[PDB]
Amino acid sequence: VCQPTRFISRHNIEGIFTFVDHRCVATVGYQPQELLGKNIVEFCHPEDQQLLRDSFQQVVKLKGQVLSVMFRFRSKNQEWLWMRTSSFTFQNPYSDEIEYIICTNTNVKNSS
Amino acid sequence: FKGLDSKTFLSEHSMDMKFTYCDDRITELIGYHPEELLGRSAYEFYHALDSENMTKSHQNLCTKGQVVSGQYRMLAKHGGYVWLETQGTVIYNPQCIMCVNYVLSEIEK
Ligand SMILES: O=[N+]([O-])c1cc(C(F)(F)F)ccc1NN1CCOCC1
Repeated sequence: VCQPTRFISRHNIEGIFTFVDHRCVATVGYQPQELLGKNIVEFCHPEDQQLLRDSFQQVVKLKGQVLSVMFRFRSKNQEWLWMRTSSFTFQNPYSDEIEYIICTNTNVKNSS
Repeated sequence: FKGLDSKTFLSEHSMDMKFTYCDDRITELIGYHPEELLGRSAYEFYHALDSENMTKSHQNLCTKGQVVSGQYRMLAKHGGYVWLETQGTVIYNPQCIMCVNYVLSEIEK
């Protein structure tokens, strides 16, 4: 089977990339360093940015369940690629440290 | 003494439980290089006394979509075992399993 192209990222609750898996180079064409420290919304099509902000806001309310969102991500070649980001929060209950958001980001088709 | 993040590593698995990705943090904790884990099933690494319970947890994960593992022992690269606990999540397109792994002990030989 043809394997999906995807990469993992960690974000703070605001959406800033705090960790980026190197599989991002093949998925969207950027080096991890080009994403780290930026908000995911900075790579998102203007029509999708608010949905993406809403999603990050809601995943924290959903009790560690998975949220997904589909949006247009600007690749390194300045082309809009459809991405499906599936996100969930992680909080270590030995602590009261703030949860962060774990994402898996896959290039998908906007079609049936 | 270590902080929380230094004892946490994320792994990704295909639905056959084989590693498809692992955080480099695992090297400092357990000894493995991520590249050497790829294509090996999670089951290769569980202590014998935890194997039946882990099978049940994997079954619960696949049935329900998420699971918390309880405490189990993972085989360390240079012998011995480390206690850890895992939160597992299936990502459905099922595409893969994400595991957040937290180390609970030093390596015990
Ligand atoms: O792979 N997986 O599907 C794993 C599932 C799991 C569960 F089901 F949550 F208990 C616990 C551990 C799992 N994998 N390990 C294997 C050893 O390194 C840590 C991750």
